[PDB]
Amino acid sequence: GGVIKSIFTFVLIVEFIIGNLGNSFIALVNCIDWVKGRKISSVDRILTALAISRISLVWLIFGSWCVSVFFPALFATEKMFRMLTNIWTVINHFSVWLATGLGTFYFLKIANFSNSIFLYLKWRVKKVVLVLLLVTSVFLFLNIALINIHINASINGFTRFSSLIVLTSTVFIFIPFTLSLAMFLLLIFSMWKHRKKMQHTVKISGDASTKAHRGVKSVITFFLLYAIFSLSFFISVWTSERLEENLIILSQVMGMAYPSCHSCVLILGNKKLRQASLSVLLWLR
Amino acid sequence: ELDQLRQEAEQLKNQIRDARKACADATLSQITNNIDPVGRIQMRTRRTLRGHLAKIYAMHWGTDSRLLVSASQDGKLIIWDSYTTNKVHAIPLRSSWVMTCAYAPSGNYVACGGLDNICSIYNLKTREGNVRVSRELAGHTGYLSCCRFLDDNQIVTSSGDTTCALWDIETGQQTTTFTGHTGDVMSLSLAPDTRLFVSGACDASAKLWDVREGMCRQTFTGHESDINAICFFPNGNAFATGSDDATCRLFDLRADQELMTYSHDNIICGITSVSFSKSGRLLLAGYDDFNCNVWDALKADRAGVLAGHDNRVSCLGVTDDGMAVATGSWDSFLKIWNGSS
Amino acid sequence: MQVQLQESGGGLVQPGGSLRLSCAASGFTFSNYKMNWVRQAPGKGLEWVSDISQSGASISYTGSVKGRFTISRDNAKNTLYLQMNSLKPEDTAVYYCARCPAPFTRDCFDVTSTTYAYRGQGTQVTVSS
Amino acid sequence: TASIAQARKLVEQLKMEANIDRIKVSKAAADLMAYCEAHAKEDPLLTPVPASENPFR
Amino acid sequence: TEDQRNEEKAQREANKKIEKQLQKDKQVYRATHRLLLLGADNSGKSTIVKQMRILHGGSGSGIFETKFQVDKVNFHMFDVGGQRDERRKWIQCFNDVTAIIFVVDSSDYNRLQEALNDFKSIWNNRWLRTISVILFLNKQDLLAEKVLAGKSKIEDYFPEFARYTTPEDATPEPGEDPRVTRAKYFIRDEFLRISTASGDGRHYCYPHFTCAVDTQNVKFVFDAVTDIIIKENLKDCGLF
Ligand SMILES: CC(C)CCC[C@@H](C)[C@H]1CC[C@H]2[C@@H]3CC=C4C[C@@H](O)CC[C@]4(C)[C@H]3CC[C@]12C
Ligand SMILES: COc1cccc2c1cc([N+](=O)[O-])c1c(C(=O)O)cc3c(c12)OCO3
Ligand SMILES: COc1cccc2c1cc([N+](=O)[O-])c1c(C(=O)O)cc3c(c12)OCO3
Repeated sequence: GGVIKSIFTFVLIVEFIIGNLGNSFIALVNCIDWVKGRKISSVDRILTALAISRISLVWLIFGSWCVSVFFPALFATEKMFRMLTNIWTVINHFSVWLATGLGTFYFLKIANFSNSIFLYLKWRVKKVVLVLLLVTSVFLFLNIALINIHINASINGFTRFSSLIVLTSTVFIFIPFTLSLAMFLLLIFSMWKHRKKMQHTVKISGDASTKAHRGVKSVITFFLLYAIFSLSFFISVWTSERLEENLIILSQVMGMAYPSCHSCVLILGNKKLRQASLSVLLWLR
Repeated sequence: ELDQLRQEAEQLKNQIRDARKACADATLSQITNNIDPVGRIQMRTRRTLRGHLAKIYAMHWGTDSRLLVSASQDGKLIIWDSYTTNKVHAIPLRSSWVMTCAYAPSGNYVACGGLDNICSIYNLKTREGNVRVSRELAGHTGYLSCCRFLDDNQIVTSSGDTTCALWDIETGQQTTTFTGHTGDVMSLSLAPDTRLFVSGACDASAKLWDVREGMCRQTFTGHESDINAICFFPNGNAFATGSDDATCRLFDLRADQELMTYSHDNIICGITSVSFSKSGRLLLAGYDDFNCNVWDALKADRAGVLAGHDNRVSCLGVTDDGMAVATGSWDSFLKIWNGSS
Repeated sequence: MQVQLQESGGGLVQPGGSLRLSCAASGFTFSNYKMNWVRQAPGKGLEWVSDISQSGASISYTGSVKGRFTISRDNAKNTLYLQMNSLKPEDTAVYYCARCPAPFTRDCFDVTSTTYAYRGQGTQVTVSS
Repeated sequence: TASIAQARKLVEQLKMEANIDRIKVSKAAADLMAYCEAHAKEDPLLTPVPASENPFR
Repeated sequence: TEDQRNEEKAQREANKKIEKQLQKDKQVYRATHRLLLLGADNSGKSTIVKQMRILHGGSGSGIFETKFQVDKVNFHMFDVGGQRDERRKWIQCFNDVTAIIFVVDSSDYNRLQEALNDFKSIWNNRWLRTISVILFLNKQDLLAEKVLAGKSKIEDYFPEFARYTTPEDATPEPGEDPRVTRAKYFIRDEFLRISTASGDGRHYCYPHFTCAVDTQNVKFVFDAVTDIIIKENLKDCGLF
């Protein structure tokens, strides 16, 4: 009871910290490059948007935890609860679908498929990602409607209800995540086919290929870890009818896991961000 | 007797050097010591002209200071209305490799040329619609680096075959061929009185040719690398040469020697394009460091920096009224720069 | 002033001998120009032989002069030196020193061209017995 | 005989260039001074034109 | 006024037509790849242009351009043969080309050092630091015919061949002597030492020994171009 709660609180503090450094690092580096008149690619624009959305999510979750501990009164007003849930759903929807849009950018520019549809979408990457967000606005609306329906039903008649809304939002985050994972797998398949073709054609390697392979391994590791952790969380909420009295802290840590870990992966993957991280590490020493 | 001719050449070169030294009573920096400094001049990008696909290699302003013709490596000549940033004509080019463009002073014909060895003259104000290739001039055994219209009928073209030429459009044949350059002739400028023109080559030299007579009057040396930008003083008695030694140099016709050298230790990139403002006080030089530098001409102070181009600024031109300066880079962008009071 | 590169040295030398070719350059900052040595055999074209960078750190040669010849670059005297050890009859050629086009660059092309502005008149080295 | 003709052309051009009237650097520098000063007021890049008259506002 | 309003409307209409044409031209331009053929006169670069001009169609005055469609992917190959031997000033017209196919004679041993120097110059240009070179070591048949026949051992030039062993990677063709492999891969290793001992992560050199079969050469060009496109997409996505 107390021990697990304290452990989750410490994990939440660590997630706050790493999310802050990571996302502030992305935003600060890109803003530094912008104000200094440097190159501003589309990928760093999406990185800025993602970092800002993620830092907003991290602030929201930590404010939720602050309300639940240092001032545990507004947390049960039956109105602040709904307000917080709705703001979280909107911001998280924007952030997760922006991450999937970054995935679509990567897939539509890096992958080399011969299918006519892939080429047709390949030349309109900005249009494709904008249409993706504008369409998935329907998912946002239906998720808001379902969360509101559940909260109204509970208020009319909350741990089981909180579990059910946890599950609903988890599904609405799993859909974009599963699309992003499938797209990453398709990109890796394109990588493997192209490497087979060039091995038949004979080609040399280099250090940049090694760095790219390290980045791919990092992304695979993060995807697998998040998939198993989130599936575990879903199973724990659905199956453990013990109601998991400390479900709120577990929900907060699961919600904040993505904006911190994925920001770290993005830092380690982007070449500009990696160079900035190396420069900062050198400057520290 | 080849050795005798070489000895005579050395003796004559030494005599010319002695005459230049005698004529060098003072240095331009000494006379311009009392001039009030031009001050920090900071002009902004009034209009960005987008629409080109590949890099922009050369642009020329029309005499009205409103329409400007731009050549891109994708095979496009775009005539932009600078005032309303609207494209008037977008001529497709037979050979995509274009390194020169010219606007006729009459505002009727547009010239282009490049790796195709051919100067293509396009009639804009045709009897019917569309823009068509009025003429194609062939005879240069090298890449056309700069072409300029004297009148509506005569065009002077400098090519990479170490040769400039004067072409009659109606005849289609060279009238006077200017030979004497050892390296490729890269940039070519005409005097305000279209009687003499000075051409800069890759042999670290510039030469002042007489259009009608066809003889090289004077040869100006002093650069350590390729003179790849030439521009007459508005007076017509001086010119400015930008080289790959990261130096601009103000040569003078009457004294037949350098007047002053604009260079700085920070800049190590070559100069791409050189243009004198209307008063001749400002030398706007395009550089490979993705930005242009505005030097004072009488002094040597770096008055300003026209930062704002991602790639090298390939072309630079001031309007005949001096109201704006168009800098076109390799990032498929031309930017018009104007000063704010 | 004018870009000038006057070469000195070179003459009838018995096979297996040694000879110093000194190219004195005037009219430009010698320090920041990669400099090459190029020879022209009779009845043949121009062949690049050696090159030395601005500071003198990078020196490269062809196969035929890999160990025999050496290149020195005296910046104080604005001179280039080609030391020629164990001369062979295959080296009978007109030798030129070439200041390659641009300063602060090592990517310079027209050093072996038929006509080239920044190339000396050269000295004729004959290794006839 | 190509070298002979090239050298003859070079020396003829140099002879044409040598006997050319040359003015002192001071006088021609003063001419450039006068041109820069007289036309300084009408240069829009040096002295910016008011936005009322500037067509690139 | 009314006349001015009509004139501005006409100007905007012409601008809109120009923009539509420019969008179509942009689609075509991004659908075509630029290949610049560079090499010595003894190298058979013109043979290459003619070989793929009459194999998938082509355009047909200086530059000998050609355009074809290999599995719906458009290619725009071109050779600049109408210019002089000075090339420091017009080579700059080819900084945005997809690739530079450098054809090397690789069978004379006299101009091979000239070829290596040209390769160094191309590799090191500031305007060609971002351009990958598809190296086509042509005249392999002549290389073999001379290597087996002896006559002129390659060791006379390039003395390092005395202390060179066949790379452990290797890929000998079915019927081939070890000496042919050693000479072939020695020339290729000289070119790759020139390539790798310079800027990396911006451009790569793709070696290919030209065979009598045309389809293999076209396939290698297509595959190298695909690799270049993928790598530049990686670079623009910041994953490199
Ligand atoms: C597993 C992945 C998808 C992350 C899921 C995070 C979701 C399930 C989290 C993040 C924010 C959380 C909410 C934050 C605050 C409150 C108010 C409280 O009175 C009831 C729980 C409730 C309403 C939480 C429910 C679960 C929640 C919506
Ligand atoms: C070194 O990082 C990467 C290298 C190569 C691909 C990807 C990637 C990093 C990520 N990512 O952001 O973690 C993705 C994502 C995503 O997770 O959005 C989705 C994808 C991806 C990648 O390839 C196509 O689909
Ligand atoms: C269709 O080919 C691909 C599709 C998707 C990705 C890649 C890829 C081809 C290659 N490649 O060049 O073989 C790479 C490389 C490399 O090997 O350089 C490194 C990478 C890659 C890819 O994704 C991130 O890290």
